[PDB]
Amino acid sequence: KPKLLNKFDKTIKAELDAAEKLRKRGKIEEAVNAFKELVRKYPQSPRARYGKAQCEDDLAEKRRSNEVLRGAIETYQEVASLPDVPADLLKLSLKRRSDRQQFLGHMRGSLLTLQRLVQLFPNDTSLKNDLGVGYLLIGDNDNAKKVYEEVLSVTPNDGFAKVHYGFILKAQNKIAESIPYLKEGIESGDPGTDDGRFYFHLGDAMQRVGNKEAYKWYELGHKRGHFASVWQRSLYNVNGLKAQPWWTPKETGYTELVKSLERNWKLIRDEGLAVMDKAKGLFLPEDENLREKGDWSQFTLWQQGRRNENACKGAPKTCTLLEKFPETTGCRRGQIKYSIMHPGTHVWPHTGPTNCRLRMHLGLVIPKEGCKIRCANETKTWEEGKVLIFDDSFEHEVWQDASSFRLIFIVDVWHPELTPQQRRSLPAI
Amino acid sequence: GKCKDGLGEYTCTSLEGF
Ligand SMILES: O=C(O)c1cc(C(=O)O)c(F)cn1
Ligand SMILES: [Mn+2]
Repeated sequence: KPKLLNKFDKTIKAELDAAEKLRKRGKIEEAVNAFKELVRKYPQSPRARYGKAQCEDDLAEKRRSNEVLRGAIETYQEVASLPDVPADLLKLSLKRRSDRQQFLGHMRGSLLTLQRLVQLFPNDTSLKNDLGVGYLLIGDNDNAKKVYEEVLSVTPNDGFAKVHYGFILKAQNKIAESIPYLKEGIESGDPGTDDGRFYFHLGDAMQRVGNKEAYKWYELGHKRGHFASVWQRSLYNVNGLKAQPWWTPKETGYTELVKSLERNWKLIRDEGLAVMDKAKGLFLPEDENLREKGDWSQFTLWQQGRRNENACKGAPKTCTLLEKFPETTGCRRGQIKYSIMHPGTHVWPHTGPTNCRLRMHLGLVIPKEGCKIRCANETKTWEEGKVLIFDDSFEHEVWQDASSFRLIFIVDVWHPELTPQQRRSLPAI
Repeated sequence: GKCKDGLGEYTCTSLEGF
C-alpha cells in the first residue's frame, strides 16, 4: 500500500531494493555503504536518502548512540526537501524524525516537525492528535487544548482526542466537565487510550465530585496493569518493591537519619521559622491543584537530588546536617522541604507519582488538635520532634482544622529495596 | 512543571535518548 518511489526512483528500483534488502536482513554496515553510494550517484533520490536515514536509525539502535541518531534525524529532514517526494514517503520520514526527536528529549524540535506535518496534511486526524501531544510535552496545555478542540470538532468520536481533552480539562480544574471526556475515551478503546494517566485522573475527578463509581475505574486500571493495587496508584514504578502505606524507622533501615531528624528537631524548626519570619518569597504555595480549600506552602531545600543553594542559605545548618545522608539528598525522585499549613485546609485524596520513594514527616510545630493525615485505611497525627513515615504512592489525605499554623519537615528517601544501580539510573521525578 | 506530590503533568520524566 505504501507508495514510496517517485518516477525517477522507479528508474533505479533494482539498486534501491538491493540496498533495502541488506537492511531488512540485518547487514547494516553493508546497507549503510550501499545507500551512501546511491545518495552519491543520485543526490536527488528521495528513496536513497530515506534508506540512508533508516540505516543511520538502525545503526543508532545497535550502538545505542544518541549522536548517530542525531545524524539520522537530519537525514530524515533532507528527504523532505528533495524533488517530487511521494506523499507516503514524506509523511513517514517526518513522522520518524519527530518520533526520534522526542526520544532524544528534543521536544521543541519535535513540535516544529509536527507543526510542519499537520501543515502538509491538513486532513490527517492522527497528525493533529500527535501535534497535541507535542504541545503537551512542552507544557503548552493552551495550544494542546485548541488542537484537540479542532480535532473533535471535525471528528467528535475520536477516542484519542477525548481522553487528551479530558486530561487537559482536569488539569485546569474542570473536574465535572472532564469526566465524560475521560470516561467515554477509555471505553472507546482507540490506540493510545489505554494509558494509566487517564484511569488515574478519571477516578480522581469522580472522587472530588462525590461520584462513588471512581473506585470501579481504579480496579479497572489495576486489571489493565496500570496500578499495583487499587490503593497504590503511582505510575512510575519498579515492580516488586515492598508495598505498605505506613513504615517504621526500623523497617526502612534509615534509622540514623530518623535519629538525626528527631534529635536535631528544634534546630530544623528554628531555621524554618526564621525563613517564614523574613517573609520573602521562599515558601511557595502548593501549585498542583491538590487543595479543596485553605493555605499550604512549601520551602524546598532539595529536589530531584539537586540542592537548592539559595534555599540552603536560609537553613544552612539543616542543609549541612542532611548532607550526611545520601539516601535523601541523592533521592532524585523526591524532595526535602518544609511544609506549612494553616487552619481551614483540606487536601484532596491523592497519590504521588512513583513507588520508588518513602516520605518522612518530622513534626516541628503541631497544634494540640485539628491536624490529621490519612494514608490508605489508617489516620495518624504528627508530634513535635517525632518522625512519621508513609509511602505516598498510596492514596493519602490531610486536614488542618486547628486554631494556628502547622509546620512539618518532609524528607524523601529511596525505597530501601532499590539497589545502588537503580538509584543511579532511575530517571529523576 | 514537575510531579512533586501528584501526577499533574502529562509526563513526569525528562527522557534523554539512549
Ligand atoms: O508528603 C506528602 O506527600 C504530603 C504532605 C502534606 C502536608 O501536610 O504538608 C500534604 F497535605 C499532602 N501530602
Ligand atoms: Mn502528598
